[PDB]
Amino acid sequence: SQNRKLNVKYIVNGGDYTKIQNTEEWVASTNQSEHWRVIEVTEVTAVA
Amino acid sequence: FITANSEYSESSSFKNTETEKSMYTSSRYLFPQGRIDFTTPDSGFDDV
Repeated sequence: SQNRKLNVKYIVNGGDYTKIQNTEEWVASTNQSEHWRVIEVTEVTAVA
Repeated sequence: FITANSEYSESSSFKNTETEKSMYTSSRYLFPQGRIDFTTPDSGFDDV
């Protein structure tokens, strides 16, 4: 008996998202302002 | 004055192999752009 399971997941948040499968090109695109996104939130205030 | 002889040799053999293989691959590329909302009259908002 034999079993094999493979699971691969890529996530992109900011940068050129069309370069998600090409790490080098995404790293090259990280300096473009038009693709900058919120990557974490360190303060949240209740709307009330 | 007499001699007699007899021999009987019998043999049986059996082999049975069963093989089952299964493979499945699932790929999903999800590239969102955002969300668009329409306003329902029950919301009470002026843009409806």
